[PDB]
Amino acid sequence: SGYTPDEKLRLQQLRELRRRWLKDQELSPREPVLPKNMVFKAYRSSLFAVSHVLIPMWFVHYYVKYHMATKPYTIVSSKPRIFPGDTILETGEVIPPMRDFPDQHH
Amino acid sequence: MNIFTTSILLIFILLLSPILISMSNLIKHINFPLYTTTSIKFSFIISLLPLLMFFHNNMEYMITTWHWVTMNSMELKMSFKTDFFSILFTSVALFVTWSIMQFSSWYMHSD
Amino acid sequence: SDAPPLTLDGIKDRVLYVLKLYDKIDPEKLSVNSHFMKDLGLDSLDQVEIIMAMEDEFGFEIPDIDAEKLMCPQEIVDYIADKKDVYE
Amino acid sequence: DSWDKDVYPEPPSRTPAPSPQTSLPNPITYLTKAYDLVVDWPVTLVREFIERQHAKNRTYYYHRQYRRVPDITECKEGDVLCIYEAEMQWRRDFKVDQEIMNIIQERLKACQQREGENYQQNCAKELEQFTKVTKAYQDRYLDLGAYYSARKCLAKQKQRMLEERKAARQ
Amino acid sequence: AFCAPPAYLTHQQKVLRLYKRALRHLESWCIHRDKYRYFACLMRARFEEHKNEKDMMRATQLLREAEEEFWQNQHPQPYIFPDSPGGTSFERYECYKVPEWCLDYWHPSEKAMYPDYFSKREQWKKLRMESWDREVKQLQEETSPDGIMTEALPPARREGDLPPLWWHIVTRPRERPT
Amino acid sequence: SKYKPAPLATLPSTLDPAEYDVSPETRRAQVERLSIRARLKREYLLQYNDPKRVSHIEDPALIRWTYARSANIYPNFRPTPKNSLLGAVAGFGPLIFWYYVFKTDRDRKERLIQEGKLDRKFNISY
Amino acid sequence: GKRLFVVKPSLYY
Amino acid sequence: GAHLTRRYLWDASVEPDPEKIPSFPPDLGFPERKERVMVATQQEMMDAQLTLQQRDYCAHYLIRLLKCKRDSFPNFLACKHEQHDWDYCEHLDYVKRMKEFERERRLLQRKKRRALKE
Amino acid sequence: VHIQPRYREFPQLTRSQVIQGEFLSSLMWFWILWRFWHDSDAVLGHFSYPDPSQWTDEELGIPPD
Amino acid sequence: MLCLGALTTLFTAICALTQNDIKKIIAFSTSSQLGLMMVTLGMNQPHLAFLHICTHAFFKAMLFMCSGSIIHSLADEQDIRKMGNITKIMPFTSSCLVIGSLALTGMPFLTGFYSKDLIIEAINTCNTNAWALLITLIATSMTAMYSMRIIYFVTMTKPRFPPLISINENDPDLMNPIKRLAFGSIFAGFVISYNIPPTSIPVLTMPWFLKTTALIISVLGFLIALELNNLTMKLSMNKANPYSSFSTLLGFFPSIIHRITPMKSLNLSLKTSLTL
Amino acid sequence: KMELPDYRQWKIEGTPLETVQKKLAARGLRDPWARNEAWRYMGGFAGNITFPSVILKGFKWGFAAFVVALGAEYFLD
Amino acid sequence: FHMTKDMLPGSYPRTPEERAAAAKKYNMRVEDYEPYPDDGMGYGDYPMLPNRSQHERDPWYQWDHSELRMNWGEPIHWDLDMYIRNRVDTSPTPVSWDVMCKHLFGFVAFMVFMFWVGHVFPSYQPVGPKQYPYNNLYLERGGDPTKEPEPVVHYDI
Repeated sequence: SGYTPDEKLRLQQLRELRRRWLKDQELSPREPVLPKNMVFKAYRSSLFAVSHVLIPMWFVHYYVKYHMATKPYTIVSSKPRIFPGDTILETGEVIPPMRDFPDQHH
Repeated sequence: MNIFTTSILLIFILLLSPILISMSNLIKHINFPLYTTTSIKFSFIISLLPLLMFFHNNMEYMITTWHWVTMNSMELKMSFKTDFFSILFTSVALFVTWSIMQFSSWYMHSD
Repeated sequence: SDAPPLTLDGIKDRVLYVLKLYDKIDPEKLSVNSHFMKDLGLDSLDQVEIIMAMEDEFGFEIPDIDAEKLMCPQEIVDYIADKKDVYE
Repeated sequence: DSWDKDVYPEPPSRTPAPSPQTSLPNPITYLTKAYDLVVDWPVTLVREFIERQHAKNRTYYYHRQYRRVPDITECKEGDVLCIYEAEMQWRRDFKVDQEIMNIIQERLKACQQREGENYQQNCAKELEQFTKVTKAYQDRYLDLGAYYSARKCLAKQKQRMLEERKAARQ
Repeated sequence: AFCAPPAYLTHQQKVLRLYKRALRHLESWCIHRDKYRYFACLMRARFEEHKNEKDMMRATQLLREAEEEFWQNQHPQPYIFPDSPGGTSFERYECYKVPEWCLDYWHPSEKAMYPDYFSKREQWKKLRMESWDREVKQLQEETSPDGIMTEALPPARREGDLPPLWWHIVTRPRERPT
Repeated sequence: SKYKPAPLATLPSTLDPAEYDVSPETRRAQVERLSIRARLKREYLLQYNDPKRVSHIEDPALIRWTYARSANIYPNFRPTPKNSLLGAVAGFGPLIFWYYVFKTDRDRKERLIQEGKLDRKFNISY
Repeated sequence: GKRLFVVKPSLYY
Repeated sequence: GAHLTRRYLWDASVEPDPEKIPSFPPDLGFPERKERVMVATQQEMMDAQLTLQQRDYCAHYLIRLLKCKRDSFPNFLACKHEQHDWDYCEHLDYVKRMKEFERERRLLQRKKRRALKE
Repeated sequence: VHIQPRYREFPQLTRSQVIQGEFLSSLMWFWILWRFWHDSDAVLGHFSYPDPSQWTDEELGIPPD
Repeated sequence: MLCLGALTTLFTAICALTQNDIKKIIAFSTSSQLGLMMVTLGMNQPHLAFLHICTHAFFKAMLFMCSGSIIHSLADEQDIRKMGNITKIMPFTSSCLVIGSLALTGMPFLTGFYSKDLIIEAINTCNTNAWALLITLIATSMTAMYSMRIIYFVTMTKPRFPPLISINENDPDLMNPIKRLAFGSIFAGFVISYNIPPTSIPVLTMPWFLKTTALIISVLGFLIALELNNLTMKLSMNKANPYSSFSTLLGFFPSIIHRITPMKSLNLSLKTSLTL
Repeated sequence: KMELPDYRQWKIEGTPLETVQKKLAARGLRDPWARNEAWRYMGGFAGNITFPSVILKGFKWGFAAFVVALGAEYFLD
Repeated sequence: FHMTKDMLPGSYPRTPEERAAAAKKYNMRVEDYEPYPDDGMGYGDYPMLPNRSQHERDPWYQWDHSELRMNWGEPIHWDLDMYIRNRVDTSPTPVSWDVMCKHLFGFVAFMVFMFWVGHVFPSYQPVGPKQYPYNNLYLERGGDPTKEPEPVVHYDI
C-alpha cells in the first residue's frame, strides 16, 4: 500500500526543510574570503629542467665522484665484452681473430 | 662510470623530490599532479640513458651508495645491483607510471 | 565537466517520459498526480515494473519498502529528488 | 683515493677501442660530452675550490696503536687486573678480526661482480681465501656464545688441541 | 531507506519482492534487452496465472515453491547498481561525508573565511533550539500510553512547527559532498 | 536441487520453513519485538537530536558486552571435568609437542656436530 | 558555477 | 609427438628415453667417427663473456653476432645476417641431436632384432 | 572540450577522437602488415623441420644385418 | 614452479571466463599471465619471464586505463552487462582496447609476439610435465576466449547503459597517456626484443603444429567465444551448470577459505586463548 | 535546460523487439515496455556491429600505408 | 555513566524471575532470551543470540551503528568482533556449502592427480642431450685446473 497521511505529511515537511538546508549550503559570490609565461618549451620546461634536474644532477655527480669513487669497491662493473679483432685501449694489444669458419652454407 | 651512477641516483632523487615538496608546505601554490607527472617523465628520460648504455656495451653494475651498519661480520650497506632486469624494468615502470600519473590527474578529479 | 546535475523539471520530464512509453498508460490521461490504481487502473505488478523502469533510467535502485510506498509520479519525483539532493 | 690496491686488489681494466660500423651518430657519446661540459666541469671546479680551502686549513690525525699486554695464558686466575687487560686486548682483536672478515667478503663480492659470467672460474683464489679465513674464524671464534671472552676462546682452543692430539695418537 | 520496516512482511509484499528479485536475476541471465523483455513477459504471465488464488494456503505453498525455484535458478553474480549495497560505488563517499558539527570546532579564522554561511548556520541553530522543546512536547503527547509502537514518526501538526527529530534527517551529509 | 544451510552458509530467511507456517503467537512476538525496537529507537533518537547534548551517547549494550567479555568470566566460571581437560590440553599439549620437536631437532644437530657429520660451510655469525 | 560548501573538520590545529 | 604415444602406448623397449643417450658405444656401426670440432676456444669465449649455457658449438657465430651488435649499436636492425647464421648453426646442432636420438632408437630396434634372432 | 549530453540519441562525436582512434588502428595494422611482409617467421619458421624417417641407416651409422 | 604456474593460469582463466566486472576480468587475466610467467620460470627461461613482465606491463596498463575511461564515461558503472556499442560511441577507447586485447592474445608482431609466443614454443619443445603443457595451452585459448568476451560485451552489440549520454573522452589528459601506452603496446616488444643481448638459446627446429600452436589456439579461442556469445544472443534460457557456477564463484576458494579459516582462527583465539 | 526528444519517435517496427513482440503474440502475450527499450535499436545505434568490423577497423588505411611504404622501398631500392 | 550491578551482566539464571530480570536487563522478550548452557565457561546470563554475521542484516535500514549494522540498545552478540562485516561471513550462498567443499576438493585432487600423471608420463622432443664442448665445460663450470678430468668426447653425426 501507499503512504499513510502521517508519513506523507512528515516526508513533505522534511523534504521542504531539506530543500531549504541545501539551498543554504550554497556559497555567496565573495566566498571564500581569501586573506612571464612565454611558451611551454622555452620557459616552463626550462626552469624546471634547470632547477629540479640540473642542480640535483650536480649534487649527485659530486657525491658519486668525490665520495663514492674514492671508496674501494663502491662502483664495481663487469668486464667489457672483448671480441676477436678488437684493440685494447688500456693495454694496446690486438687479440688474434678466430679460425677459418669451414661452414659457409647459410 | 660516473654518468651511469649519476643517472640511477638522479632517478631516485627525482622520485624523492615530490615527497619533499608535499611535506614542505608549498602544495597550495603549485600544481602538484602536473609537477609530479613532469618529475616522472624526466625520471623516465634519465632512466632511458642507462638503457641505451646497457644496450650498447652490456655493462653490469653494482653501486654501494651508503654504508648503513656493521654487525661483526655482516656489513649492511645500501647497495643497488643495476642489472639488465633492473634497468629495463625501471624504464618500463617509469613509462607506465608516467601514463598512470597523467591518467590519475584526469580520473581522480573532483577528489 | 562530466556528470551534469539533476533538476526537478528534468526528473519530472524523465519520469513522465517513461510513463508515456509505458503501453498500459495512455499519455492523454497521464498527469503528475495520477494515482496508479485510482485513476490509472494499474496493479501491484505494474507498479513494481514502473519502479524497476525508474531504477533502470536513473542508474540506482530504490529499496523495496520505499518502492512499494511510491504510488504516483509526483511521489517518484520527490523520492528521486530527496535521494539525489536536488534542491532546485 | 684513500684506499690501496694491496688490500683492495683490482685487475687492470681492458676496454676495447670503439669500431663503429654504422654511420649513425652515437647518442651516448653526444650525451657524455654534453654531460661532461655541463655537470663535470662545475663540480670539479667547486671541488678544487674545496680542496684548496682544505690545503689552506690542513690538519692531521693519527691511527692509534696499542702495545701487546701479556696474554691471558700467563694471567693467574682470580687476578682481575691482568685478566681485565687480556680481556680488553682479546675484544680488540675480535673486532679487528670482524673487520678482516668484512674486508675478505667485500673482496669476494667485488670479484664476483667484476667477473660476472666467469665467476665460477676466475674467482677461485678469492673463494679459496674466503674459505680459509672462514675456517680459521670458525676454529677461533665459533660457538663461544653471547658472553664470549678470552677465557672461553682459550678453553675452546684447548679442547680442540686436545682432540687433535688424541687423533694424532693413532 | 526512507521508511522503517514493519513488524512482518505481508504475503503480498513477499510476492512483490520475489517478483522484483526474479526479474532482476532474469535480466542478469538474459543481458540482451530483447531477450530480457521476452522472458520477463513470460515471468509476468506466470505470476498472472497464479494471481487469482483464493485458498491462500495453496498461495503460500506456491510462494514457497517459487522461492525454492528462484534459489535454484538465481544468478551467482546478479547485477547490482553501483550505489546499491554490494555494488562497486557503495559507501564510497563515506570518507567525505563529514558531519555538520565540526563547524562548531572550527577556528574563528576558518569561520571568517565563510561569514554568510556561518550566519545562516546560526539561524538554523536557533530554529533547532526552539523546535527541540516544541517537538519533545509533541512526541510526549503523541506517544500511546500502552500498546503497539512502531518506528514511524508524527509530522508537525500546527502552524509554525517542525516535525520531531528532524535534525539528523534534514542536516544529513550530501550523497556527493565533493 | 536443494540448498543445504551451514553454520558458515546459513539458511535464507525466505527459504526457511518457519516463515510459511506462521502462527498468531509468532505474529504477536514479532509485533512485540518491533515495539521494543521502536522504544529503543525513539530513546536513541531523542538523545541524538537533543541540541543541549555536549557529549557522546553512552551505549549500555556495549558496556554490558565489554563487561561480559572481560570482568564477568571468572565470576561465572565453574570448574567442570570437560573444561579442566580442555584447559590442560590447551595449556600443556602444544608445549609438550614443541618440546619434543625442538629436543629431537637439537639432539640430532648436536649428535651430527659431535660426530662431525654436519658441515658448517660459511656459518661464522650464528 | 553553483558551488556548494564542503564540510571539513578543523584542519587549523 | 608420435614418439611419445609410441613410447607410452606401443612399447618402451624400442622407444628410448631422453636421459641415457647414447646407450651404445659411439664406434658401434661407425668404422671411423671423427670428434666434433670446436671453433671458438675458451679464452675467446671468456673474453666475449658468454653465459655457460650458450658456450656450445655455435659460440663463434654468437661472438660474431654480439660483435656486430656492439659495433652497430645504433640501427640495431643491422645484424640480421649474423642472427640468421647463429640460428642456422643452432638448427644444425638440433638436427644433430635428432640424428643421435634416432640413431640410438634404431640401435634399440636392432638390439631387439638380435634378441629375437637368438 | 565540454559537449552537450544526449538523452536517448547517438552522441555527437568530435573529429579529434575518431581521427586519433582510426589513426592508432591503422598504425597497428600497418605495423602488422609491414612486419609480416618483411620477416614472416611467425608461420613455419624458416628452417624446414626434417622428417627423421627419411634419414638413412648408413648416415645414422647402425650396423647392417 | 612449473606445476604451480600451470595450475594457477588454468584456474584464473577459468575464473575469468564468466566474470562480469571488467576490472575483475582483466585482474584474473593478470593472474593468468603471472601463472604463465611462473611456467616460464619453471622452465629454465628466466629472461623470457622478464620479457613477458615488460610486455604484459604495457598491455595491462593500457587495458586498465581504457577500462577506467569506460567506467568514468558510464558514471562509475563497472560490469559488462550494462555496456555496449562502445565501438561507435567511444571510438578512441574502443580502438585502444582492441589493440590491447589483440596484443594480449598474441597477434603477430605486436608486443605480445616477442614474449608469449617464445614461451609457447619453449613449453612445446622442452621436456616438461605433460598436463602442465596441456593446461597451459588451454589457458592460452581461454585467454583468447575472455578477451573476446570483453570485446563482444563491451565494444559490440547494442547499448545497455542508462540513457543519459555523458560520454566525454576528449580530454588530452585522457587521450595522451593512452596514446603513449598504445605506441608501447605496438612497438615496445619489437624494440626491446631486438635490443636484448642474446641469452637462453631458443629452439627453432620444430614441426608446423608446434610452431603455430599459439596462433592456432588463439584463433580457435576467438571463434569458440564468438560462437558462444552468439548463442547467448540467441533467445533461449538454458539451465545453469556446475561448471559455470564454479567459474563464476571463483572456484569456491574465496567463499570456502575466507569463511572457514578466519572463523576457526578467531574462534580458537577467543574461545581458547583469552578466555580459557 | 536539456530538451528531450519526442517520445512518439520510439516506434517498434524493424526491430528485434518487433521479433520478440511477434513471439509473444504467438503465445497470446503483450509486452508493454518495448517502446521504452526501443531507443537502443534506433538512430545511430541502429546497426549490426560485427567482430570483423571491429578487428578490421582502420585496416583500409593501414593497408594503404603499407602499400605506400612498399612503393617507397622499391623506389629507394 | 550511571551503570550499576543490576544492569551489568550477572550469573547464570536459575529461577523464572531471574530469567525475566535478565531479559528485561538485555531488552529482550522472555521467550526470546535464552542464555548459554551452564557449562561453567564464564558466559553467565549473557544471551545466546543467533550465529548470524552482520552481513545478513538489512543494508537499506539506517542502523544506529551503521558500520556494525546494529541498533542502539539491542543486545550485542558474544562474537560481534568475529561477525563484523570486515570479518567472518555467514551469509547464504547460491550453492550449498557441502557441494562447494566437494567441488573444491575434487578440483584440487584432480589437478594433483593429473600433475602426477603428467610427471610419470613427461612430454619431450625426439632429440638427444644438449652437446657442450671442453669436457662439458669443466674449467668454466669450476673444475680443478690442477686435476685432469675424465675426458668427455662428442662425435659428429
